[PDB]
Amino acid sequence: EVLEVKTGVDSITEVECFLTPEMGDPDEHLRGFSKSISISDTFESDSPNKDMLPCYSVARIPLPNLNILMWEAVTLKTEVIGVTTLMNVHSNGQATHDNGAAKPVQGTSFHFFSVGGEALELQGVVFNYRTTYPDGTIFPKNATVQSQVMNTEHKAYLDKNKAYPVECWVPDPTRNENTRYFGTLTGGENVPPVLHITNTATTVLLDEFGVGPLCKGDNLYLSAVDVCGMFTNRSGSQQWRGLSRYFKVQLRKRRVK
Amino acid sequence: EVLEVKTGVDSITEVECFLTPEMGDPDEHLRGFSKSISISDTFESDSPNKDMLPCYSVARIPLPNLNILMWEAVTLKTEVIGVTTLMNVHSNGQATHDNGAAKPVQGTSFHFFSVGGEALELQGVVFNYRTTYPDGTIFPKNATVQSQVMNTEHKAYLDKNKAYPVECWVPDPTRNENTRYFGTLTGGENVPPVLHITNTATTVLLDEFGVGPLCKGDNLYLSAVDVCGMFTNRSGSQQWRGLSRYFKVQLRKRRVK
Amino acid sequence: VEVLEVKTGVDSITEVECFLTPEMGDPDEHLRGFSKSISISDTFESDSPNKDMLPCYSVARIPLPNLNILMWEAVTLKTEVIGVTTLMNVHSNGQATHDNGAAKPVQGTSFHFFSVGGEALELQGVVFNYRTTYPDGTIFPKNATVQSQVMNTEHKAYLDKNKAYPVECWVPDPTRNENTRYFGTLTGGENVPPVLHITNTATTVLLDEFGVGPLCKGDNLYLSAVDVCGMFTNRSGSQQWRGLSRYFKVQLRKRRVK
Amino acid sequence: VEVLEVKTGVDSITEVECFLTPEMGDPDEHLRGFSKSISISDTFESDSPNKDMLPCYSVARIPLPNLNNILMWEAVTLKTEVIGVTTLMNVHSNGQATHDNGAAKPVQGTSFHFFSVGGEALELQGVVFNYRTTYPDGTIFPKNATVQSQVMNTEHKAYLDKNKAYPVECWVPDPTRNENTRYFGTLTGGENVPPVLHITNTATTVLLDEFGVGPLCKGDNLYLSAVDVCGMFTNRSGSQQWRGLSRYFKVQLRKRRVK
Amino acid sequence: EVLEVKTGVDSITEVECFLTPEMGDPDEHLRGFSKSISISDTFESDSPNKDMLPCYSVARIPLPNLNILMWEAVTLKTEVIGVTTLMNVHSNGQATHDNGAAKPVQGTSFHFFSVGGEALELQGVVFNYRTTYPDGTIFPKNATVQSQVMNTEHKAYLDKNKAYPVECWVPDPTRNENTRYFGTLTGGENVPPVLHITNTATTVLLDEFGVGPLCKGDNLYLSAVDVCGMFTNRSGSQQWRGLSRYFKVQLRKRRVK
Ligand SMILES: [K+]
Ligand SMILES: [K+]
Ligand SMILES: [K+]
Ligand SMILES: [K+]
Ligand SMILES: [K+]
Repeated sequence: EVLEVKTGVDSITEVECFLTPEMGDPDEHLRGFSKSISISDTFESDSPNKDMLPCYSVARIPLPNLNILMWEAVTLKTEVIGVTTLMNVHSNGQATHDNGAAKPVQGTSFHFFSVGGEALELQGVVFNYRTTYPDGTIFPKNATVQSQVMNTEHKAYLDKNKAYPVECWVPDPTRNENTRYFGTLTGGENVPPVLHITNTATTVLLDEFGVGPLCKGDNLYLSAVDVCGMFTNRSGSQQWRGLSRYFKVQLRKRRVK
Repeated sequence: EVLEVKTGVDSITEVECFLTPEMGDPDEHLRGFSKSISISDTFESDSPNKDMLPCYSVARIPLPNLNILMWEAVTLKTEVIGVTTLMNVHSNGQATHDNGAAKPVQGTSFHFFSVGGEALELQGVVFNYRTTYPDGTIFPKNATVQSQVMNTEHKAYLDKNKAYPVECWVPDPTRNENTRYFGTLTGGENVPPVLHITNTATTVLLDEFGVGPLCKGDNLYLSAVDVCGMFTNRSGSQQWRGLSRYFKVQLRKRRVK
Repeated sequence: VEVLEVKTGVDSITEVECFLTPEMGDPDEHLRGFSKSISISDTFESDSPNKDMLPCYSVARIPLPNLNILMWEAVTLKTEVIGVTTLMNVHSNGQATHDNGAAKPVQGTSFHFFSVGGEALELQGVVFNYRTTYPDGTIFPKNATVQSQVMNTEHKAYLDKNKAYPVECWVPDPTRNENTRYFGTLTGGENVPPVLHITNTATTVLLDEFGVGPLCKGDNLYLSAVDVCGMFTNRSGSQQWRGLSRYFKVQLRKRRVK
Repeated sequence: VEVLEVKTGVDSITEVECFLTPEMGDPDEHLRGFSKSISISDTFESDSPNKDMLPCYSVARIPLPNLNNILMWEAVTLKTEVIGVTTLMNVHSNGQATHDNGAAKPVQGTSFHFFSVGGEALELQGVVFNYRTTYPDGTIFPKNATVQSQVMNTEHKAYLDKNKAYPVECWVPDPTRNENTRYFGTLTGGENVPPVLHITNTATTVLLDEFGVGPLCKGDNLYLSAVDVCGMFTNRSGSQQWRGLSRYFKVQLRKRRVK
Repeated sequence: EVLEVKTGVDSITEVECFLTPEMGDPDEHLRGFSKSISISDTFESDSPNKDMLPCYSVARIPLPNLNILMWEAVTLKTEVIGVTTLMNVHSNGQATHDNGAAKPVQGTSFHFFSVGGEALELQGVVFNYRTTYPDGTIFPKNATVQSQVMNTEHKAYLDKNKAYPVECWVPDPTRNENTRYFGTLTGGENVPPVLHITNTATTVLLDEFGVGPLCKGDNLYLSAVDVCGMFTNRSGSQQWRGLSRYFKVQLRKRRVK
């Protein structure tokens, strides 16, 4: 039972932070990148290296202690940080043609963010059920061929940063009543990134009943993926490249029964 | 004669489910994929195997037993499940260029969904009237050259899963008064998938008179196609890849005369 | 004519539902919905396309319930391209995209066009190349000059015959068509992907800025269409236009006029 | 100019309907609507395009019913359309096959679709890709160009006051002027970009500013301007020519009293 | 405390100007272009010359002295100047194919503008932390591998024209309360420019409380980047090409406490 919003100067708070991308970080110089992408010969032999696998980002943000009142998330401003880095087409890249600049970051992207009053709820789905996910990651267990389309056994919480690979988990549309999530997968090997920035855009997080995510235990959960595409090295080897995401959330106190 | 909506706590219900894709499933490891695509050498000799043909998906969901009242479908939330699986560019694929990642799923897609109070009504249309559709599928019978543009003999109901090939049937626009349907064919051999996910988007199913689909015999019909594109293996052979679709439908009791 | 009040009551509304088949050229008994393979002339001077290679506009004249002054006024339209999923047949006599791949799908230049009017669609002729010889059996801009490549006001016609007016040399005349509503999109490029949407939830309102729809002269409704979806490439590389049928549902009401 | 009330009554409205032909260069007696085939200089300093290779702005000055209280015709709405979009379906004439046995490559690549309605000539600012480009006799071009002309040289001010004379590539609408004109344009670059051309008789553009006032026609003349470079046509040899189309305009005007 | 707006003839003013692009200007004939782009052999050896690096544009515009009253920026009209120069495909470019016209300007673009009552606040982010930025530029200092995703040390003000390289700075979303900024990075090596011009479009600069940027010390700050793409010359070498941006801003006097 959601009751009235509290008013007064004391009745609002805001959270501001950024989430770093978790692309794999294959050495001490390659934060924000994955390891070079290799191709297994068969579905059966697919055994991706941990450093080759982008993972979901998550932060649990403690809010001011309330107690029954709960913090309600009302608005979000969000932004991908560092979009102009993609203008570095002069570093270790592959010339597009003789004497040309380096091919820029392009290809498959996944841009995703969520705000909730509890951990994002995940459903596991795998491209290839015979993929062996590596030690150090949290992945769909006991996968069967049905896991390639929908296996309801694969339920998890996004409760650990740099652990849940992007490719084998999505938000669970059968749950997540207390989260708002948004994402876009743009495929193709050459697809161009299109990255917009502005400080004038706000997303309202209220549902159809005028209620936003309610923060259980006075914690706010923010999640993100910003795989921007792949960087191609001079040899032609490709690595995922990601960027950080800014969040600013405005919250208000709501009485509940 | 549609009369008033019933109110009270007892007067609403919801259906939540998913429909798996039916892409052909050529072996025990390839759920969600078709058989590799082969090309006939003439129009006359076109004779696709069943496991090479994506089919429409359908589920008929029983609703709480009534009785006249009928359940009226009012809103829909829907989502393609497992969009991030398309980031697996590391297995059984063909490098985009020397030393690159595997070419991702791309090319022709068809994303389609419908919600109705009875089976989706279909009209048959064929690319090539001399195509021999295989045993175990339901296809336009007695096809003539006119069937390549419009032959009104080809009427059917989507009343069996894993049976009506996508390529030879479409929703019948002369019927379907009691269904709401939505589809997009995106062609081209290289077209990139663009897949959005969110739990914040609702489609209203009411017609211009404020009336949604009315569920005959207390059954709700959900139909879907989500052919995402084709997967290319190292040799260049291509197979369709599909994903499951989530549905959540809100219904209310309506009195009719 | 002064437009006066709309008539009401059960008897005052009617609806037309039909489909228009595409007229792509139909080069043999097996190839309804396709054109003949496209050949390229050596020079502008020698351009002489065969009739079976030229998509034409589709038109249907639909008789309405007899009136009488009352006229039927067309108010709304639902329309849809029929058979969009046929483009998923990439296993039939096509050219593989690469070694061992599926066939190249239908793609490239498309023209999707529809109109609803109370009289024939009015056409203006414009030619890519004024030296093109349009074939016997078509209706085309006559006495074409070099100015016909940009605008020659002599080239006026009515879309009054099916499978006769080639798409490439006629467009709706923007100086006329007061009693028609028309809509079209040319999407060019040899590789451009079709994007075809279907739904039974979309309605176009046909009323002008004064609240008046097309008024059906002689109790006839005119429907016109083109749905050239792109080109099909066969094994040899030869290309043919492929078209699809278009569904129309029009709601009409009786309107009194002076 | 104080803008006062609109006149009403049957006498107080008029309309202009016309078309503007494209001015692509017209290199011979058979090639109206096309430019000469494009050739490329070997250095910036030797860029010297021939007039027939250069698309120019189109303009028409349309006399209105004579009015002279001071009354002026006020342009209120516009309907506009590119004429002949389906000509781009001729892929069977003197073209270059896309692949063995294929149809001809259609018109594609860089396009500029532009139109304006004003109560006086469109005001232009000159900007050049390369300041050492020598524009040819019979065109009007930025004079005394310097290297700063490649980004902004305020000396280069002109009026679009002559048809088939102002090359498209070295002039744009001057955003520091044009108070009495409404203009709209889109440059879509790339050598392979597909034309996307929409036609309909159901679309109207309102020409009123934020104060409810449309272009006011000085001396009872209405100025219409356009460019509709649709892309390039590729001949069998590979040589490329710009192809343009005409533009239809219908403008509704009303009488407005001014002080 | 923002109080009432002043009214009357004297209470408004406007700024109209243009900002030239700062692409590098490698010689006396190449204003608006960068130096040809060269590619470093390794990430470690990336050492771009200043004339190869586009920089942010900025103008500080003095307003009529007020003193408490401040000028408040309310509306913006803006336009890229010279869009039709991209139609010069006859000036030492590289033919698209034998006998063809020159390839036009295409590939990565960044179009950005801002209006504020103080300098644009910047956050440094680098593609490659081992890039050595050149003398004469202002760049992220003490860069570490963390600078590739987010290093909060890299804070700056856009306070000097032709000095802050585009590729290593973005607007800081954690600041800029008194600025409105808007930008789009469109990547890919072949992406077509799409440039719209009109004198009929206005952007409102008021925030959700009805308050525009407030001009501290009676100065208005305008900033821009309009990298349109790369020009490829006959040799295959590629250079950035930029264009100027027009600004017209309307301001009103606002009382504050
Ligand atoms: K494995
Ligand atoms: K057969
Ligand atoms: K001829
Ligand atoms: K010169
Ligand atoms: K270095």
